[PDB]
Amino acid sequence: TFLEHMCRLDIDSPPITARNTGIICTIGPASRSVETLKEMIKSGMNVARLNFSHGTHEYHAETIKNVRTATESFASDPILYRPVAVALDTKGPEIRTGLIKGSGTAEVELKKGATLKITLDNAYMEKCDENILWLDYKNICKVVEVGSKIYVDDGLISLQVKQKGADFLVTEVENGGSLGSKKGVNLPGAAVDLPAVSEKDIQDLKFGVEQDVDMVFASFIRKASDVHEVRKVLGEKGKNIKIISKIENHEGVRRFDEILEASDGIMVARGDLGIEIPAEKVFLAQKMMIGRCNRAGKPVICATQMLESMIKKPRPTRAEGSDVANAVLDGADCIMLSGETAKGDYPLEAVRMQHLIAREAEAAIYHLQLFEELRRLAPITSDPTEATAVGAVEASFKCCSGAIIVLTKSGRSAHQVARYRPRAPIIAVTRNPQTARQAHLYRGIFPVLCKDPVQEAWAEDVDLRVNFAMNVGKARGFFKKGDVVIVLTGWRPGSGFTNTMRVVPVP
Amino acid sequence: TFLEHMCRLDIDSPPITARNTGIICTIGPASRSVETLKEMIKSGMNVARLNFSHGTHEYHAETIKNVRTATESFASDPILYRPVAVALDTKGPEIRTGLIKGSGTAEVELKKGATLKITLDNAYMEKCDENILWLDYKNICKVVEVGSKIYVDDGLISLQVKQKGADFLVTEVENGGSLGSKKGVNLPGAAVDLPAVSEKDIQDLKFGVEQDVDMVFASFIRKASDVHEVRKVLGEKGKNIKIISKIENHEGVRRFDEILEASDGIMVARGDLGIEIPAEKVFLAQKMMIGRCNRAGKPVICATQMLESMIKKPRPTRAEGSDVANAVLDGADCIMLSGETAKGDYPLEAVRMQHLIAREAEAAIYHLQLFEELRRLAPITSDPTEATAVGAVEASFKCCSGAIIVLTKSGRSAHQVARYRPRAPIIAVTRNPQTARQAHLYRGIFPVLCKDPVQEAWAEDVDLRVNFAMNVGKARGFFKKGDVVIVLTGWRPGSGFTNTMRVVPVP
Amino acid sequence: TFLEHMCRLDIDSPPITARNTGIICTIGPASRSVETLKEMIKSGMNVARLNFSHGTHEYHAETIKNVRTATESFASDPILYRPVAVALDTKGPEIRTGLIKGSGTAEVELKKGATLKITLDNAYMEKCDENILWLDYKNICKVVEVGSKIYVDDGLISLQVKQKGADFLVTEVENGGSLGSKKGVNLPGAAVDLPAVSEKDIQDLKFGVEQDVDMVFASFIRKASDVHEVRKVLGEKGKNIKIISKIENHEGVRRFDEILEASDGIMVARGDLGIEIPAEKVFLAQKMMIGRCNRAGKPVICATQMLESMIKKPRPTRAEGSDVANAVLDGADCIMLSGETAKGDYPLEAVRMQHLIAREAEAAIYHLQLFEELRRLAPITSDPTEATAVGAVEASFKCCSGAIIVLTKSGRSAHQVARYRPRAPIIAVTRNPQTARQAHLYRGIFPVLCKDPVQEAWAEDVDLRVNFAMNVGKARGFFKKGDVVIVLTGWRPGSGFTNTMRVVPVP
Amino acid sequence: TFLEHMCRLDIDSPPITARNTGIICTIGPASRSVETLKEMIKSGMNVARLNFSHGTHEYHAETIKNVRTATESFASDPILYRPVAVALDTKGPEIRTGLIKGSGTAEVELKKGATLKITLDNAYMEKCDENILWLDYKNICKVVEVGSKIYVDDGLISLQVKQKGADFLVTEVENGGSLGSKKGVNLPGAAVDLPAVSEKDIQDLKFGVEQDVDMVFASFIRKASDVHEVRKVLGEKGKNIKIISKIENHEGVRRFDEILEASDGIMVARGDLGIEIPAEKVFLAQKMMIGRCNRAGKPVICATQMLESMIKKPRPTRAEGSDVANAVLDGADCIMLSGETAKGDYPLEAVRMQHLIAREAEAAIYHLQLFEELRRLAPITSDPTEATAVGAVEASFKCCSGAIIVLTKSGRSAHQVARYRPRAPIIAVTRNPQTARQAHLYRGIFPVLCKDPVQEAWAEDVDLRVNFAMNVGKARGFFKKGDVVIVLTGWRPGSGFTNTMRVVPVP
Repeated sequence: TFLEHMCRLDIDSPPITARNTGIICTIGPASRSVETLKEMIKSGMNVARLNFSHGTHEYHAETIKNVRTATESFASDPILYRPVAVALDTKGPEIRTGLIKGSGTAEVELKKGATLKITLDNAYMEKCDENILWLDYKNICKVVEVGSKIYVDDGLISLQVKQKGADFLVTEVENGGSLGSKKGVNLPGAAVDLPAVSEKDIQDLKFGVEQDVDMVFASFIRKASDVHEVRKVLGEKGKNIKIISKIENHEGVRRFDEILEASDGIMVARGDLGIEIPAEKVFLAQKMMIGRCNRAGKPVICATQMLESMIKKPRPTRAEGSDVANAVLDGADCIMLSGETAKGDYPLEAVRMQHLIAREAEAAIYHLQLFEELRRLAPITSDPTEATAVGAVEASFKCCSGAIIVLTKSGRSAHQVARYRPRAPIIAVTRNPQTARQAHLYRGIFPVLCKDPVQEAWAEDVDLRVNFAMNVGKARGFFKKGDVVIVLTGWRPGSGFTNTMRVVPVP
Repeated sequence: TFLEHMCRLDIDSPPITARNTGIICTIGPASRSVETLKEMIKSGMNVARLNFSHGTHEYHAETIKNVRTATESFASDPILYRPVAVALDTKGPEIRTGLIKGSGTAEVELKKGATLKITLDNAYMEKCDENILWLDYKNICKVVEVGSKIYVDDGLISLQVKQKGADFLVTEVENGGSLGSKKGVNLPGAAVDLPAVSEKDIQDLKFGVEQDVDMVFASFIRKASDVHEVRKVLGEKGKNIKIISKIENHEGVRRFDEILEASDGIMVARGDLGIEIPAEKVFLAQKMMIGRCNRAGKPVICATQMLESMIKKPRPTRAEGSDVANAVLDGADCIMLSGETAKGDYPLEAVRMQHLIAREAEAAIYHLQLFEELRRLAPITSDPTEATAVGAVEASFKCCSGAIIVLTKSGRSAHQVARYRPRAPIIAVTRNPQTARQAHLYRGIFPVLCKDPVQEAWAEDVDLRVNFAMNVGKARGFFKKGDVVIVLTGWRPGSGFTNTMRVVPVP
Repeated sequence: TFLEHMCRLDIDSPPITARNTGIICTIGPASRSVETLKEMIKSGMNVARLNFSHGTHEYHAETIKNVRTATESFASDPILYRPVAVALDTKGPEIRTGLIKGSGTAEVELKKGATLKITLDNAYMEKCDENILWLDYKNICKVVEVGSKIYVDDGLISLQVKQKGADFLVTEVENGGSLGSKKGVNLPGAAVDLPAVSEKDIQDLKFGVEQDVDMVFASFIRKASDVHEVRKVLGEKGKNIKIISKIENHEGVRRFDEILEASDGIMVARGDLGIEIPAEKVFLAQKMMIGRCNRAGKPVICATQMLESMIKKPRPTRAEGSDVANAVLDGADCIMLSGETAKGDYPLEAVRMQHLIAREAEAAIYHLQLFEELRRLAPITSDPTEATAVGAVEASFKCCSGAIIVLTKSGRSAHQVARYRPRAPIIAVTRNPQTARQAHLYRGIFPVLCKDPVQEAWAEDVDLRVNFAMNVGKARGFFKKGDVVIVLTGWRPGSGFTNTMRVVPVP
Repeated sequence: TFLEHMCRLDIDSPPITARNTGIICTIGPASRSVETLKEMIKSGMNVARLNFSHGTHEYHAETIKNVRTATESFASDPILYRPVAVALDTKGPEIRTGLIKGSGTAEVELKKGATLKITLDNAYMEKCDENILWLDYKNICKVVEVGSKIYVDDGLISLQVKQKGADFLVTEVENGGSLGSKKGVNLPGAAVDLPAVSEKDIQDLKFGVEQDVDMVFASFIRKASDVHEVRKVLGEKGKNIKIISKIENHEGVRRFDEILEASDGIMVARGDLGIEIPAEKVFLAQKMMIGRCNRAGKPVICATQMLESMIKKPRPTRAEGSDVANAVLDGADCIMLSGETAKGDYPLEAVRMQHLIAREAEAAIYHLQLFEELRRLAPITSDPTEATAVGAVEASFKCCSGAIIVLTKSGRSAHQVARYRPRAPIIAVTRNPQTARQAHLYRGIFPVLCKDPVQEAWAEDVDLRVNFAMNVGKARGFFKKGDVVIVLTGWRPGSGFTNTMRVVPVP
């Protein structure tokens, strides 16, 4: 009984299992130094997120350089080295207002009920007033109708369409407040037809490919074709880069299935969604998307103001503490920190609290129960790897194994085991550096980069990689000698196929 | 399947059922006027909470007066009138520091690692320094041990016990920051032996009895005897006043069962708990207590910074939106707003968002599933009312009734039906004004105060009260003519017993 | 866990609940005397079955007379009197062979592989040989095809269609054995188009109406229209007579749903079905039909050689003991004894063993579990009686009531409660003698015929009938003073509606 | 839903899976010829049971010789050859009466209520009368008490203890009937202390060892020590012989757990149990023991008059058809035929019907559901083989494999997979002839004896045995090329350990 499960939760019983959820940290002026980055990695950071909404390429190249400098600082000890991925989060397509009467700093607020006209006439670009407002979205009138709502400046200001002019709109200020220059606009429920990527996104994406980033968090994704566009721009040289689509508006939620199908992962951007749809429905959207991603076996990331308050506070608010725990309880693969680590004054404490909350939340989940539903909703397959994966997870529960060791080149086999959410951690051993880093996208996977040189005979090379995982598992305290672990590898060498599962006692 | 349930959640499908969770609003200078109170009642406020940590009796008497003035403003229409309860939240027992070197405003912050001594020698009362700190808890040394942790000023500052002097303690400043005068102290994990109520609490409680308040939110409850003390002080004249115990520390959580047994309800004070125990474990404590209260059939309240941000913002943060939704999804009977309605600048919007989030969260709960566990965990009874209650809930699901109408004097019968969490709303018809107000403590109960005069014959009086509920249900849109509703009353008059259930079509 | 349930079964723990399954006994020369009938009633017989395949009307009228003489022998004590129904089981439509070479006693067996022709030429009526066989089914050739199978003499002999002549058929004797005169023929899988009733059935049915029988077990039912025909023949004066359709062949099973819809009940005739379809599939057909009848809430009867062996043996075989127990475990409403009570030498022991097996089997069923599925498969209703019925059953489980007392005129309300299979017995109090007798068709219903005179005021008459049930429940040991019982009656008198449930302690 | 499962059963949909339940046939004068034995093997017989209650050693040696002659008749085709086991069923310990007045044929029946004395005085051995009855159980008086019941001649006659003399007993004939000479006696509920084996059993068991039988069905087992005794007698040379304990009386059921623990398997002897305990409780005992055996993973056999009627009838009764189906539905590993194949006139038809009923019953079982309970009740293990076994079963369901191929020497690994009841058949490949034969005791195991010569390299020998199973699976129609199968073998050669599972497509 679930209710009976809740009743049995105990705060006095320390979490036993390791923290399965990945932690993604936005890097900025307050966590940019190799020094701080080293600590953040020790504190649990698995992915470094660079927010391209701001900063120059040279600025970001140096951030990435420092991240790799700090990461390789631990390579002298292969057994403890933790791969650290680099994520590029695009500024993305957006609608900005013009400049209010000359200068930008100048603000012209207006009272509710008042009238306000939205003009596409470029003549009013740098001359916006409490009576006339210029926007850079040229199809604004075609995707909106009389009665539509329009938010200005991150939803701070609200408006409602009364009459649809030709190249303009007349609206009543439902809300109010200080209106500034070049502010972001949102069209709740409207099918915005802006290109999938902006011209700035294009160059940033190209930069990402040359910087060899592991994933891209693509903004404002609202249809499959938007994902394809992002994919096309990354091109042949960026084909292995994971594309995580950020669901930020109503159309994105409505066409979520086709978007998920086309993506490698998903990110619930509660911040923008909170503007785009009724704030009271965001928790529903988040839970729906996490659930579908878990069902599909694709990574899902939760972020957008998790532990915000921790900018100048030692500990998080109660709402934030609850939010991170429930996100992981919902089934999120990774939790992301923004601002709290990019700016703030407590970047380290923020990462540590994130880690603590996650492991507590994970200890409070009924793993066997979560797995039964996954296998239940999962269909009959003819793919031997899928069958091997489910059998390994089951065998793992039966002997309460210290881990499921998975040898993988591309990471696929490890991902297949991860979708079934075993309780035991998944130690994915690979010689591919990129696979090691990208693995953090999947909950429960603990990637380890095997340094040792390949062995002539495939059989010996397999034992070498398996024993490496064994030492890692021992070192990290996942298990010890005498315990039992599950191992997934292949039957023969040059044929490729993870269809072999072995139950082996730890040396 | 739960995962399958998550996958099916839809933000485009409006919530059908009414908002079952009660809304409690802290009243202060920003929501104290009869004018604003009238609006707050229309916006969903079921309970008015007065925070006695501040304000004079005369100040509170006027607040209560205005609340009743606004509430009775709607009595001209019995069909729509909504009872509104008054809750008294005690300042409670606490540990305060002395005055730092003379004046209070004077602050003397200290760096981490630095040494700090805690003295009970009253000679240092108004002379606290970064080297000496006076506290008013005289048994401080007896309930603490070397290694213990001590928080100062709402946990902003941290310390750790090194050596236990006689009437003092030497500690290292684990944290740091500006230290002020007369600040609240917390002893995480320590069995504080302060009296159940302070001398200020005593007079406030007495005041509550003379003001005829409906419930008391008793602070710092950590054992059954503390509840009894509160009960003793309210005395004979305050015997019908509901005592809701606020769990605010580790001992409170450890002895939760005996506290729940002795209380009428429970309040999870996440704010104080966040200080008293590891912040990462608060979500666990909240979920455990809500679950046990649901199992016991006793009211459970969640509060302590729900929609805080809404002090000068139109909409809540994403973490807060998630927090309120998950609290109701956890099974909380009421959600409380503090600051957001007491101070803030958007008291009305805050109440409305609270209501919106709650009904969305309720529409997203599998009612039949929630009920099956309750009846399952519920034991075999010999009490006819309990059996009548379960049968009414079941019959309610079978015909998808528009409501379960319960005639009750003390409210008990309505509470018994509420514990089984039917989907249909419970219309509790009573002639007892206090019962009507106190009913809001229980999720799903919609109290209606019957004005009509008692009828000579009990049979006619029953039909009169049942028909009143029918008109209320129609008026509020719970159901309409031709629908079916469940009615719970008694077999005979002067014998008292709600053991009769009828399934009746709506007139 | 079901497997865990099996593991916990204990033969050393006496059955607590009463025997819910009805017992139907075929009456014949060995159980026809008022003397033996009195004992059989004391031993558990609820229904007396007269097999009209044999015997004259005068012979049956006397049997019925004796049954009523024995039944009324117990009317001097209303509290213990047990209604006893009379069932008329029709000979039904059938295909008979002619007379083999002159006389009937003459048998002409044939060896397998041998050739045999089936002729419709009446010229061979009384001249059947191992080479020519006459049958009275004139459409035999139209409903059969080359390759079809034909059984002769209760399936003892088998044949297979080779060539379809004009008014005859040539077939190979797949089996073999002694062939007699005027033997019953079966056409497995063939859509036999014989009239729904034979001319003998017609007169027998008419006789049943004038004898005021309670139910009719209609033979060879294979389509809805067959049921209607039976209904039409019983006419206006036999409209209250329950029609139980006997599923005896493949078409009957294929069109079971439409037959169930049209019938009042169902009887699985394993004997004939064993011939009509592959013997190895009969257990499947029985379980399917019992399940669908339980789902539909319609009576289902299992018979056809239950405790056969008990013709000259003190105790039943092991296969028979298993068969009766599993039939009740499957959900059968009644179990029928044929031959064992009609002929045999141990009619009394047979009835007693039947009763013993049934109560043991019932004690071994998880009642709450059986009920949950019923309510689950049961749809949302708008019928108040259905809702009242489910709520009464639920309340019954909650207080582990000694019984659910149902006041009913037609018996409908009692039937509605019976479909939900409560653990507590259902005491159906009625003043209608026929309702009392027919109630035995439903498992769990204990009918009691109230003798007392109707009371002027409806309220007093209700209490009179409820108290009668109370005394009956006490007398029969279902419960005692201080226990709790569920009572189902109506709100008002001349309006008719069992929508009122009360939980009352036993006086 | 189970009820919903019953409703969906269809007699028109042919069973897809193969017949998993083993068939055991008693061999006698009517199935003793190599000719008939060849047919019986083709018809499904997996085990030949010799009933040692009758016949000489020379007689049985010839039966066994003929069984092996018929079995080896199919060895010319390794792909289709079916191992056939030989079972020795002991006469067992029993209580016999003396000779009635001189000769044995002489019978002296007595009427009920009459008095009858039981004497241990050997002087009355060959002089038994309706007044005096001699029994060979010398401790009869010590294990019985006043009021005890005593059955004579297979329960045909009943008696009840009135006064306990010194070396005799006085009893009233509760029943009645013809009393013969040297008849079997039963003491229901009495703790009979006869030795575990009789002197005849001892020699028969010795004979079994020299005849190299595969299993022994030990009679009258009622305590663990009885099993040990049987084990001791079989000695070192008979240590691999499987001991199946026959539960035949109340003490046997009461001490079932310790008996199961000590045994290799269990046989529910409904015939004797029907005498020893109330006939109405036998179905309960059978279901309990089958359930516990399934939980323990030990073979359970059901027999004692399954298809008895088929002595001179083409098809079985309806009660018998139901009995065999329900026994398999209960979870029995094997069903046994006695008399129907030993004597009868339709030994072949009996075996075929047995096979048909079993596969129909198996097609009607929810395999996945049956497996979930087994794994649920199954505890956490540290044994890699157990974990490998569960993972193989799970992987089997995931890809709906055509079979689980298990390489085994002793058969243990195959047994471990069998306890989890996969839907796919288990092809146990072994080079040990005895293992192949004994495997039939476990439901779902299809043993195949690999003839091919061992290969130098273990890796090649494994592929050779796996490919043999593949050809067998294809030949028998379990699966075909392109399908997927699960394979269980070991990691390395001379280390022994079935901890390796592979999912492989069929060649």
